[PDB]
Amino acid sequence: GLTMAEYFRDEQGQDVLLFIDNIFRFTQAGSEVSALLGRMPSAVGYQPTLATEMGQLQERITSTAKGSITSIQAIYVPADDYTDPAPATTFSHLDATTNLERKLAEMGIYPAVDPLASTSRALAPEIVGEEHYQVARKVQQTLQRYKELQDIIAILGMDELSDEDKLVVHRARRIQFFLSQNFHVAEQFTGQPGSYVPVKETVRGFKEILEGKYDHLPEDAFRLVGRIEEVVEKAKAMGV
Amino acid sequence: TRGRVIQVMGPVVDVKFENGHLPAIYNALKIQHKARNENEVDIDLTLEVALHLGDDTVRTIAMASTDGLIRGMEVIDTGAPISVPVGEVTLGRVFNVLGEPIDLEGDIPADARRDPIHRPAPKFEELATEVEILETGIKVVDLLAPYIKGGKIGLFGGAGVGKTVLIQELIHNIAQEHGGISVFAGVGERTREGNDLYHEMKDSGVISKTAMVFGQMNEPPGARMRVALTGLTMAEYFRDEQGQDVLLFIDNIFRFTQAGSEVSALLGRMPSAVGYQPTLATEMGQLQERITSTAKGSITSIQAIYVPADDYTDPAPATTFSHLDATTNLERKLAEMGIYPAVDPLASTSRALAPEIVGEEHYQVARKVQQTLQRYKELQDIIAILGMDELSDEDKLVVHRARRIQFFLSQNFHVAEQFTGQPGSYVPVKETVRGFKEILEGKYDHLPEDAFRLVGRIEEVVEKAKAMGV
Amino acid sequence: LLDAKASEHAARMTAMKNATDNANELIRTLTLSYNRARQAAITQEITEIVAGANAL
Amino acid sequence: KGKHVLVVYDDLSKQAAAYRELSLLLRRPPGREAYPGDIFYLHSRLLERAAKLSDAKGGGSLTALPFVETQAGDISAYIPTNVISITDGQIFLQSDLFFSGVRPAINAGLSVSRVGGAAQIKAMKK
Amino acid sequence: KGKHVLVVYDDLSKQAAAYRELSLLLRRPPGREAYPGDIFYLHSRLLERAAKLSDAKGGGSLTALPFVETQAGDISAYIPTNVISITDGQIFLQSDLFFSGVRPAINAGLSVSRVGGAAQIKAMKK
Repeated sequence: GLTMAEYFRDEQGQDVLLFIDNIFRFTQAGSEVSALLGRMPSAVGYQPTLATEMGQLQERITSTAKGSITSIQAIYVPADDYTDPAPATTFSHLDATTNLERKLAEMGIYPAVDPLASTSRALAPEIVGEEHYQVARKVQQTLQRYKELQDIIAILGMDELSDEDKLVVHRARRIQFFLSQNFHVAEQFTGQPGSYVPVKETVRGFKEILEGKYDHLPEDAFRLVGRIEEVVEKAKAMGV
Repeated sequence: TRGRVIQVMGPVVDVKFENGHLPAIYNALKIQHKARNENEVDIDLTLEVALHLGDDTVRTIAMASTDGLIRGMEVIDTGAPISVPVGEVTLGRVFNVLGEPIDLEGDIPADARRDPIHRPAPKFEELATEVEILETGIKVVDLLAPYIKGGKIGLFGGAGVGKTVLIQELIHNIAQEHGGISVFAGVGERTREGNDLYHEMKDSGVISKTAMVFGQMNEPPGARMRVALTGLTMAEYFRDEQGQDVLLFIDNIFRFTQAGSEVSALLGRMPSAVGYQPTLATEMGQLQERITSTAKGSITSIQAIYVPADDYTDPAPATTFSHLDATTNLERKLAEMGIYPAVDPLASTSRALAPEIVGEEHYQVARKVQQTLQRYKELQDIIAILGMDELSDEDKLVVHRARRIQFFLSQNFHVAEQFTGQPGSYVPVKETVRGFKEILEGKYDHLPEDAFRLVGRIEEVVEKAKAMGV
Repeated sequence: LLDAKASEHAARMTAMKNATDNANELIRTLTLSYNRARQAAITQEITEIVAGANAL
Repeated sequence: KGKHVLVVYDDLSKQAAAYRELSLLLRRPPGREAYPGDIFYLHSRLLERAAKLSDAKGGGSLTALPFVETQAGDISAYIPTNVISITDGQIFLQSDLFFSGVRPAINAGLSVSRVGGAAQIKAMKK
Repeated sequence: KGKHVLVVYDDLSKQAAAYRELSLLLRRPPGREAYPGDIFYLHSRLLERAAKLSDAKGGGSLTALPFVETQAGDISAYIPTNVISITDGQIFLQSDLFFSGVRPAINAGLSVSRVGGAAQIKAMKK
């Protein structure tokens, strides 16, 4: 696939967009084959040459002066272990990463992306914007502070918290529920058409939520709603 | 009767000799070569025999770098193990593993007597039949963790607490009171720390009573192995001939086992549970069993132990802990408060703190001091949060006396005179016991708190208070 | 006032009992992962030892 | 020659992994976690070359700042434990402090400088 | 000969370690924690020779008090488990109680004696 893709951007300078279904099976097949070649096993039974074999393939997908290539890859995590050598050694080749969590998936939140683990190189004040940067930093700070109180909440309940902590939890729940979205593909299983949300619209919605404008609405109205304006109509349909 | 080089596999070299002339185990070998042309490098190495193979082949361990070796070179057999000069010449000098001087003060004449590195342990009949206590002159050690004559002491602590100062004052006190000799050996430690310690000793003037051997981290494991044995064979001469009392300092014993674990992999031995060598216990015992007290003299050792990742179930700490008799712990919290030598009164324990050895009065005084300190420690959070108020009339007296005891636990050293002008003092066990008993009784409840800082004897507190205008 | 004091005491007792129940619930969920890690350590170490021994 | 040099190493774990791969390909017996037995020697040889010369040697100096990457904040791993016991101090960075608005997320409670005090001016010391 | 004998073993873990060292040096296949496959047999063969003879044999008796040393207070290790699976009971000593000052520091919550009750006088039993 890579040698098919390279020709276009090498001989015509045209933009190429590439997909890879699952890159972990390549290393898995390499580990399966290396056993019979006479090499000694590695720490977790992998091949001794795991790093260089992956590096040779990864270093071949780059954008040059003749043309640009954009690629999206899916990586499998065995037994939900993020410290496995194969997932661990591929983190140094990417620019933006998104992580999915079974704990978030079980709660009914889709697409269940971890908001704290995901990172990107483009999140800079001079690239995205001051307002976007401030909103993202504030959201991350509130999410972290909410996360820090789980041990006390699980045992002593919400009664012992102060006034600030109650408001922090109140807004964190709304933010977490609002982070969900409905897709076009899932229409064939639920009948909901789906939505497309612009960056300015979502930034304005998150800023309004952080400002405390919608503290009187129930939290169930923020699930799979799309734009901010639909939250009000969902709430009034529910009866608030 | 000369050998040839066959295999070079890093720190391991294989040599083949003529039939019927194989060297004995632990013998030393020399390699000397000069470049025949422009494609060769001069070589000077030392080897020791480790194993005997089948077809007249001997496997050795290198004492330095093996770069530049060529198959087919010539090897010379010395016929004896490594020998190290001993006597009064070694005083105030620095030596390497092989015994060659490092400093620029000259060379030792070749007619001086030398002794082999390896030696069997003393027999059962030559040991003492009773336990004796070595007096040091430090109040905390003499009261809460006594040192026995011939035992092993483990020391715990990081940097910036005063370990070098404590070592210097111990050496000074021992040399002044018992007329002993101190030997220092550094195994696999930082060269900067070694140089700083050497310069501090030069400044203090204690170097005239000490001999130093340095094998550091940059040395190969073969060189790192033999430093402790070289120090021990240097120290044993004074006990065997002069019948004195000798101090032996070992910088780190963990590296001694780590080097052996590194070496044993290339010799063809099967791995152990945690990858160590199978002969760890025997190797540790053959070294530790040579530090004993006999009818002629005595040797006692202070060893610093480093525990990796604070895991006490590791095989090397587990094996090393079986030989200790007492422990001393240094506290950064006590160091910051201004109390020296900042020895933890509660963490440090000793085997000799028994009524059958130290005496009923000493045992009772130590037990009472420990009890009151432990009781005082529990009120820290309550005091810090709710203030000194709301406390009962008993806890207030407890914290009143605990401060006095803690401040009286400090002392001033001889080696600290050069920075403060205070001569220092040497406090006997009877005097410190009587002073602590009087303090516990409470004859000095009206004295100011600051009068108990860096005084020494109990009677100096009254003079300091009078000088303060009380 | 007396009635209020009695109600306060009862509420405090109930809250403390609930807290004890929650902690007792959490303990066993911790112990399960304890056992799993205990098995994993041994299954790693024995394989490492055997692989090291087989090299010679 | 009497100059002053600063050296920065980007990663030592990758070098250790490459050395392990080479040793395994050369058919040498493995240790724990398939690592060779002389990784401590390999690191100490490199890290022992930084020093300050005396006046008789010209007075030159050299300093190094090696980097080590941990997995899931595990500080008790084999390579980190081996490296820590060689240098003169550590600096810790925590994502918990990073996400709370504190950047750089230097943990002042765990950071240790074993040479500090003598490496500061009087104004900062006071 | 019809007499009563008491035998005390100071340590069995050191003997087990020595046997492991010998077996490893003799190139025998290792097992868990590099121990050979017959350590349980080695211990049982020694510990099964203590008994109370009958009237026909002479009526002699022999008793043993083996010792085992643990690290950091764990009792889940291979040798302690093997010895516990053979003996008829154990006596626990508490490091914290010894540090407090109690001699002996016997823990009564874990000690047990299977033969107990039938080996006491009537007064003590009552």
